[PDB]
Amino acid sequence: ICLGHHAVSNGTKVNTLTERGVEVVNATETVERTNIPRICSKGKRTVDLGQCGLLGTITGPPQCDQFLEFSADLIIERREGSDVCYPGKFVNEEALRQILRESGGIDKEAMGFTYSGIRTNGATSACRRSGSSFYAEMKWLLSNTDNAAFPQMTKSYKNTRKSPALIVWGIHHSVSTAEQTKLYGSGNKLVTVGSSNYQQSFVPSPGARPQVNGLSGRIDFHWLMLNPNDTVTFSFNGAFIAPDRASFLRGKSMGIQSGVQVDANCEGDCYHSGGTIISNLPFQNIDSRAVGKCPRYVKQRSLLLATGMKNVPE
Amino acid sequence: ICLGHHAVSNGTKVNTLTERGVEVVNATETVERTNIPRICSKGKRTVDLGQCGLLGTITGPPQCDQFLEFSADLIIERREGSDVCYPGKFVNEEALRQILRESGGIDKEAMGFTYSGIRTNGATSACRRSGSSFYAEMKWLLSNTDNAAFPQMTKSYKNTRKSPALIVWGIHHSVSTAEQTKLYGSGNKLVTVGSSNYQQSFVPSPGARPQVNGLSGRIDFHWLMLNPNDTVTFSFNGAFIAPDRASFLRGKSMGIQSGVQVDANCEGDCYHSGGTIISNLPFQNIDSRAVGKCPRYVKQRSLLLATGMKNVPE
Amino acid sequence: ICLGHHAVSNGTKVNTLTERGVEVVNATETVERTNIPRICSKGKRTVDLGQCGLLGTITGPPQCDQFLEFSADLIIERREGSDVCYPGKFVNEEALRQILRESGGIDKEAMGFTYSGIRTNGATSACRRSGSSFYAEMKWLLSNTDNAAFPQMTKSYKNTRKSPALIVWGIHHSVSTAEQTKLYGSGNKLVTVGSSNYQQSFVPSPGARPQVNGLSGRIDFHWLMLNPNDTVTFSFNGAFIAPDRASFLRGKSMGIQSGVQVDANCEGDCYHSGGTIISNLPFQNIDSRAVGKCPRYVKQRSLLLATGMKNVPE
Amino acid sequence: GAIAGFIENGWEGLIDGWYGFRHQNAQGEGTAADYKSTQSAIDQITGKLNRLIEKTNQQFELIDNEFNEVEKQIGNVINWTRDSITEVWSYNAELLVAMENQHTIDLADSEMDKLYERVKRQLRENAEEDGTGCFEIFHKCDDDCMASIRNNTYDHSKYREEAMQN
Amino acid sequence: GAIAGFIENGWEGLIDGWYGFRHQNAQGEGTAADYKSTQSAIDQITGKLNRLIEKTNQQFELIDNEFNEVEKQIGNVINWTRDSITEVWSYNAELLVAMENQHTIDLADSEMDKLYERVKRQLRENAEEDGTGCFEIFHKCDDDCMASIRNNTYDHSKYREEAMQN
Amino acid sequence: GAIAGFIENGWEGLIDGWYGFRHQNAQGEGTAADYKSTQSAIDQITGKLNRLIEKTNQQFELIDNEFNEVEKQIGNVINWTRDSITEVWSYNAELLVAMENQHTIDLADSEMDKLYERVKRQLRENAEEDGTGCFEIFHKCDDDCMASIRNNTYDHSKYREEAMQN
Ligand SMILES: CC(=O)N[C@H]1[C@H](O[C@@H]2[C@@H](O)[C@H](O)O[C@H](CO)[C@@H]2O)O[C@H](CO)[C@@H](O[C@@H]2O[C@H](CO)[C@H](O)[C@H](O[C@]3(C(=O)O)C[C@H](O)[C@@H](NC(C)=O)[C@H]([C@H](O)[C@H](O)CO)O3)[C@H]2O)[C@@H]1O
Ligand SMILES: CC(=O)N[C@H]1[C@H](O[C@@H]2[C@@H](O)[C@H](O)O[C@H](CO)[C@@H]2O)O[C@H](CO)[C@@H](O[C@@H]2O[C@H](CO)[C@H](O)[C@H](O[C@]3(C(=O)O)C[C@H](O)[C@@H](NC(C)=O)[C@H]([C@H](O)[C@H](O)CO)O3)[C@H]2O)[C@@H]1O
Ligand SMILES: CC(=O)N[C@H]1[C@H](O[C@@H]2[C@@H](O)[C@H](O)O[C@H](CO)[C@@H]2O)O[C@H](CO)[C@@H](O[C@@H]2O[C@H](CO)[C@H](O)[C@H](O[C@]3(C(=O)O)C[C@H](O)[C@@H](NC(C)=O)[C@H]([C@H](O)[C@H](O)CO)O3)[C@H]2O)[C@@H]1O
Ligand SMILES: *[C@@H]1O[C@H](CO)[C@@H](O)[C@H](O)[C@H]1NC(C)=O
Ligand SMILES: *[C@@H]1O[C@H](CO)[C@@H](O)[C@H](O)[C@H]1NC(C)=O
Ligand SMILES: *[C@@H]1O[C@H](CO)[C@@H](O)[C@H](O)[C@H]1NC(C)=O
Ligand SMILES: *[C@@H]1O[C@H](CO)[C@@H](O)[C@H](O)[C@H]1NC(C)=O
Ligand SMILES: *[C@@H]1O[C@H](CO)[C@@H](O)[C@H](O)[C@H]1NC(C)=O
Ligand SMILES: *[C@@H]1O[C@H](CO)[C@@H](O)[C@H](O)[C@H]1NC(C)=O
Ligand SMILES: *[C@@H]1O[C@H](CO)[C@@H](O)[C@H](O)[C@H]1NC(C)=O
Ligand SMILES: *[C@@H]1O[C@H](CO)[C@@H](O)[C@H](O)[C@H]1NC(C)=O
Ligand SMILES: *[C@@H]1O[C@H](CO)[C@@H](O)[C@H](O)[C@H]1NC(C)=O
Repeated sequence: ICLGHHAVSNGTKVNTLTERGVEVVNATETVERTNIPRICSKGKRTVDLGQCGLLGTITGPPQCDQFLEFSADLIIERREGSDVCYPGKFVNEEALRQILRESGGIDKEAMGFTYSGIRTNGATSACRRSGSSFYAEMKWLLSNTDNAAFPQMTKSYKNTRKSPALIVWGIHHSVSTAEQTKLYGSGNKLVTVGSSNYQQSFVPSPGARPQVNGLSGRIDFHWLMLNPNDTVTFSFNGAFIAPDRASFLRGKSMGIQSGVQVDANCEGDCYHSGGTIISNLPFQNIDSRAVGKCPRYVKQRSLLLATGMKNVPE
Repeated sequence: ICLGHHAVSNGTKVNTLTERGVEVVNATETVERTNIPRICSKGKRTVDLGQCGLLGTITGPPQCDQFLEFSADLIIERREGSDVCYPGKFVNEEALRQILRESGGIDKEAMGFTYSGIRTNGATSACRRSGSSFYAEMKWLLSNTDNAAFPQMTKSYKNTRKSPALIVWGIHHSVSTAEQTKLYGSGNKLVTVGSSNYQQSFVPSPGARPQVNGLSGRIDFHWLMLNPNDTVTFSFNGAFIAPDRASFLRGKSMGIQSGVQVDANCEGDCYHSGGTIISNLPFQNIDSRAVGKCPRYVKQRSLLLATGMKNVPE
Repeated sequence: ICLGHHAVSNGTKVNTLTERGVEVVNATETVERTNIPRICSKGKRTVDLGQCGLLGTITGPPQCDQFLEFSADLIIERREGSDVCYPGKFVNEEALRQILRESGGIDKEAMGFTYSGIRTNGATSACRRSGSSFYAEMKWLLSNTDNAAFPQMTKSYKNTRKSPALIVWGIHHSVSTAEQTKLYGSGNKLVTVGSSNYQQSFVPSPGARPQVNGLSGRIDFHWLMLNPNDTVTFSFNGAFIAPDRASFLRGKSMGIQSGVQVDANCEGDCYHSGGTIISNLPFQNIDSRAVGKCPRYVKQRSLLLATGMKNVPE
Repeated sequence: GAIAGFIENGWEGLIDGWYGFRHQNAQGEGTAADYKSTQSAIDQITGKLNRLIEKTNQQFELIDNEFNEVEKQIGNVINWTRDSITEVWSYNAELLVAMENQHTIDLADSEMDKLYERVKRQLRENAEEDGTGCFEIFHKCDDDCMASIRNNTYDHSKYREEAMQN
Repeated sequence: GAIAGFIENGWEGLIDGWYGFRHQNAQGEGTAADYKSTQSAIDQITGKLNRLIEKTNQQFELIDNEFNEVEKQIGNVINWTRDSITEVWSYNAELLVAMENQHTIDLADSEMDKLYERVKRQLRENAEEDGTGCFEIFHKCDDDCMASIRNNTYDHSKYREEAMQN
Repeated sequence: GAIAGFIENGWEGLIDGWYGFRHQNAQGEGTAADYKSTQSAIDQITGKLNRLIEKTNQQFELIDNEFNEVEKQIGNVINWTRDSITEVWSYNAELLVAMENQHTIDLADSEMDKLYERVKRQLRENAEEDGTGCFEIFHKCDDDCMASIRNNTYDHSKYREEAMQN
């Protein structure tokens, strides 16, 4: 009586510690290459920011009117998104994004700032609503008349909640020194900001910038996290974009950047801009910057795992 | 004659390349879970900073009077520690901490700055000693009289030693523009600082901050490492907290943050805030931020290593 | 008939999963220790910067006259190299270096800035050519006469190319407030800079610095990458070192820092300051900061791989 | 051990299992399959897959921005780090599979040798090793006696007397 | 090889060593232990522990602050890095132990098979393989002859003549 | 399996190959070498070297500066990272070699055992196992009959009749 093992006509070459291209009876892939070109979001509270930039949700340009108090497990940023209406940018912008991506969304709260001896309804054609408007969560403070001076004001806000308060403000940089005085009067303008953890100061800087959205002026946005029971104080004399409301983080979420469509028919936990990596495999060769819960990125296209003996034909 | 192997009634399940929960005769743990809730410091020159903040050892608030020239192998920071008496903070504070944690302690040296045409004994109730005092290693320079002007002064210090000199100074931010002139006179105040490697400048910024230690003013601390034979120069006209002494690093040390007590009865090289990890094991699941010489942090609670054959009972 | 295996008198001890110092018939080294003390550059377009600092290639001090438009696969920085003639430094200097190290070299282009109502031929004895000169790619703009005022000027440059334009400018910090007015007149001097991606501002800061190259003044260099079709605008009123030409990256290269000589007789892809690591081995114990395409750095001096059976002598 | 060694090839006809018996006697030729040897090898390969097909519960998020680039210096540190980790995982992956494949092959070779030497001991001097994985019978076993070998009931004494003579 | 295969179970009575002999003859029943087989397996397991229980001389210090948080951007890069390294070591650890356990088991199985086949060759045709790890004697060995087997002195010829007949 | 076990030592005289035969008969003493066993072991060790002597195409560049130090905070994160990766590769390297060496040794031991048991089956009852890797002949083989064993042509029946008697 003779015994032996099974074999096939066409086996699969795999690699071993000692051989390259040794044929086995059966093998299975270990590196994921199959991408689904959609954001698989089944069962997740998803917010597609679209034209609203993430930072815009805090300040409130017209594109973000529907996102002022969003709530999500999954936040999607889009290339077409803008944080701004009146040309400007955020100092420490990427830190703030990473904070907001995992915030679970934001909850707004009035800071109760009232004013006397100035204006507060400053607007622009860069922020279109009914007509010329401004950042919905901000207030553009000028001097009362077409010139005049700006009273050295002092505003404070105490965080009365058990969560850190995201505070944001703006420094306005006029096109000219003339424009700066036409708005807030002449002289050295100074904005000072401090908490029980923060310590900084700001000065405007009028000058000609290139035109963006039709305007050659810029607004400098700044932010800080105000701890519970801690107070922030704004000392200013012009060129100051005041916060109207503060922001609080709702909970927990994951934020991605993507160009593909949302799909509530598929579930996924590993995302990249080109879609969702749905896989049980330990490794992937699709995108090294995939985020969420993913197989490890490896540079190899393929790595076959033997699921059978060495294939030895007649 | 029949031969065989040994076996036991109750074995230990372990994991293999092919099986999960296979029972072997004997096994041993590979991941450390046992923490000792004390800072094991036997045979080490230890400094428990207590209420003195690490950065405070350079400037000298009252809490750090006993630590102005400390010498250590092991430095312990405490939560109750403060770097400050008069409210303020350090620019690039964490870099300086990491430097000081491994400094082996500091050695102070007079910089020999003398003055003419100003005051130098500025104090405050935030720095309590005999009465109102100041930072022991610093000097609060005002104008001679309750108002008056501040002469455009120039002070230089050359590092005469073979080691880099830690230089530190302060910018005082008054509560009001009025307070700023009451101290150093009116006009634009400017502090410029440069070496053969450094290049920066500073301006005060008066304004109302919230009250800390009873005061609404702040002091901005700045620092630089002065190379051997290189000279640093201070150009100033007010709002300037001058260094009285420079600092030199003693040698080598390790710095930790902790809330547990020192114990000179046990020896350890792996520390975390909750104590000392004493172990021979290659891995640990106690604290991923443990520092010193430690087993690798792994996320698994337990990983049993077979020290015996497969256990096969009757 | 008896069978067996081969053996030798003197074997090689190696390590296994279970034994340390087990002798095998033959073994081979796995960790590279052999360094060649030259920069192996056979077949590579190499630029040895020598006394020219890398950042100097953009601004043009006399040491970099021969490197204003270099083209390379391999860039070598030298310790003796300086980016500067008139004492000063670059803000964000190391980022710019890393950019330039892989730039493949630079291509210059006139920005076409013309002037009226000022001077433009400012020089110094720190920049020696025919006599007192300046940075070849920069222009030192003063006021027309030995005093006088500086007209609030506005210069713009649009990047007309498909590649990002490296723009660089300088802020001059005079020795005294007197010197600052002697050059650009009295009053607050302001330089503002913006693009469709950039947003910043600059002010001079006169004061006494220590003497470098004989001078106590400093020039602050700043830079930005101007995207294709995007425009940068300079708003200034003095203390401004204007760019004459912009820079464009040629392609791709690798940059190293080294103290050893170039050798076109040997080929290498793994470099460090002490030479070239030529090896097929998977690991190396020569330099952990070796760059290029290298074996992995390991801390072990030696790790012998068995290439033969266990050696069992009589 | 055995495998592609003294067994020069495998049986493409054996489609009922991994390991099987092929006999020849008076009643003709037949081929079966050993379930317990096949299942043991299969369950072990299965054990590898369950352990390698694995899910991480560790979430990672963006520290990078592909719409608006982060500052170069921090950008370069990030890429440098990401690439370093890529090298490590690419290495781990390649080694893991190569190591696992070496063991899978040897394991399947082992299970064959374990089956063979068990049949050799299942009988006695009632048979001798041909050398190529075959067992020459010196008492002419029939299709019922063959089944006794397959389901492990062949008596190593109740054919001895006869087989000893031959 | 052998182990939980043709040896259906182990002896909970054998407390003197890992591997041992259990005989039966005219003088009764007895059980001993083989030192050289036990010690070889033990010394090898010991060799694994000494190599795994290992000390790093690489010191790491804080780049983080749990009293006063560092800036978010650098904070996020640090955590991202730390977590990545955690994943690597968690992986390394799990694989190491699983790999080491597989080899430890096979090694202990190997040392048994090495002992068995050495006894089988220590005699000759003076005995035959029962199949379950037992050796049937055809010359009735006594407690002195058994000791000759245990301490490796049994003569594969000075019992042959007698045993051949049976 | 075999190796430094029942073969107490190796032959420093065998310089023609890794494995060889050493016989003694009427015509004297001789020693040869088995090419197919030697080449199989050699080709496998070679396969390990080709896979380990490996080239990365991943380029890394400076994120550090040894002429002018980068800022301390980012400097410390870089060193912390570099050191962490160093620990990983130092670990990987040490484990790789130790793992590979264990397998190399066992592989060379295996190829010997595969050769031995193939000769044992190349004959029949025409020879018996001495125990120390030697085969005692009971039909006195000569230098031509020995070559028949070496180049694998020895007949396991055309010496049987004679050898059975002895
Ligand atoms: C079309 C254009 O380029 N012209 C802009 C002009 O530049 C001049 C050039 O046209 C000319 O060829 O060359 C000149 C030099 O030789 C100049 O460079 O500059 C003016 C301002 O000096 C620009 O006017 C702006 O036009 C905007 C539309 O594009 C808009 O109408 C601006 O009005 C606003 C605004 O809507 O935002 C009007 C607001 O009511 C007012 N709000 C408040 C609270 O003050 C704002 C506000 O003053 C600014 O936004 C703050 O900087 O002004 C108008 O400024 C022209 O675009
Ligand atoms: C108790 C309190 O809140 N009052 C502070 C006051 O704020 C006003 C409010 O009380 C009031 O309800 O509302 C007002 C507006 O409507 C104000 O907000 O502001 C004053 C100063 O303007 C504070 O006085 C300080 O009190 C300190 C004790 O808490 C202390 O007495 C300060 O004196 C010092 C000092 O000790 O540090 C006195 C020093 O001799 C002097 N040294 C030098 C070298 O000049 C310093 C120094 O001038 C400052 O530290 C620098 O900023 O002043 C006193 O300033 C009051 O707390
Ligand atoms: C040798 C030395 O230390 N003296 C420098 C002097 O400091 C004084 C000390 O000598 C004295 O012991 O103590 C005093 C206080 O009690 C002072 O500290 O300061 C003067 C300037 O105030 C320095 O003069 C410079 O000398 C340079 C040579 O080392 C050089 O001659 C400088 O002239 C330049 C230049 O060449 O760079 C001349 C240029 O034509 C001019 N170009 C333009 C476009 O303006 C520049 C330019 O003004 C500056 O470079 C900008 O800051 O000046 C001369 O300034 C002396 O070194
Ligand atoms: C081939 O391998 C895969 C691995 O899971 C398995 O699912 C499949 O059934 C195998 N094919 C055969 C012939 O069994
Ligand atoms: C803030 O102040 C209120 C005063 O009633 C107190 O109840 C609350 O606990 C405080 N929060 C903290 C944590 O300081
Ligand atoms: C169980 O394993 C550990 C591993 O070191 C060992 O110390 C202990 O002695 C073992 N127990 C027995 C039964 O030998
Ligand atoms: C500093 O200057 C003194 C002058 O005597 C010299 O001895 C010393 O070596 C110098 N140090 C360095 C390293 O420049
Ligand atoms: C020893 O090992 C190396 C590994 O490549 C090999 O090149 C050399 O030929 C070996 N020496 C012998 C004796 O074969
Ligand atoms: C820049 O403008 C020119 C106008 O002709 C156009 O051809 C070119 O494509 C533009 N570049 C980009 C990418 O905007
Ligand atoms: C970082 O790596 C990505 C690819 O993952 C590359 O596209 C990008 O250019 C790199 N960032 C920098 C600073 O160049
Ligand atoms: C970094 O990780 C720690 C846990 O190790 C976590 O507590 C902390 O919140 C993280 N830092 C940031 C930036 O959130
Ligand atoms: C970083 O590590 C290098 C050695 O690789 C060391 O020389 C240097 O001092 C370290 N940098 C810092 C911040 O100390």
